[PDB]
Amino acid sequence: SGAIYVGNYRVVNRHLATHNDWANLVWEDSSRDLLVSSTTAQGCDTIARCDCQTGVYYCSSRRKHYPVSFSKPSLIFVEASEYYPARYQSHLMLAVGHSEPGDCGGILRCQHGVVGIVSTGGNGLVGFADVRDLLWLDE
Ligand SMILES: NC(=O)[C@H]1CCCN(C(=O)Nc2cccc3c2SCCC3)C1
Ligand SMILES: [Zn+2]
Repeated sequence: SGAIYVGNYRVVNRHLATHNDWANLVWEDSSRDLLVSSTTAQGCDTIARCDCQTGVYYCSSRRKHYPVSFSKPSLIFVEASEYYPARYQSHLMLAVGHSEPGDCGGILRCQHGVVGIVSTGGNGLVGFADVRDLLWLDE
């Protein structure tokens, strides 16, 4: 679990969105596993606007942060799960690192701010949904 809180927005994994997220929906994209909802409070985070390929992410299944080298946002095949049919997920970045199903929502950050959130994983890999191209989150 986890979310990004920026301005009057809450960014979460679309497959983990609550009834309240859907009732206050701003934007969602099943191909990116992202959903953004509106909030009444201002929130704590800032978004990176950069091309970093190294950063640090929070891994809830180890209660620890780990440094990672990650690929550029791209279209990657993701096997069927209880949440989605087999499909290509877009704007996804892979890295070698530990992750388990409940780790989705963990934040990836570089020196410039929040880069994205944990969205996929398995066998010593961890996939992050990029948020750096969503320029409207800052206004
Ligand atoms: N973005 C998606 O389509 C996700 C939706 C939730 C289920 N999917 C996962 O990749 N879950 C997951 C996360 C982290 C680690 C492991 C897993 S499943 C296998 C064991 C490792 C696909
Ligand atoms: Zn950066």
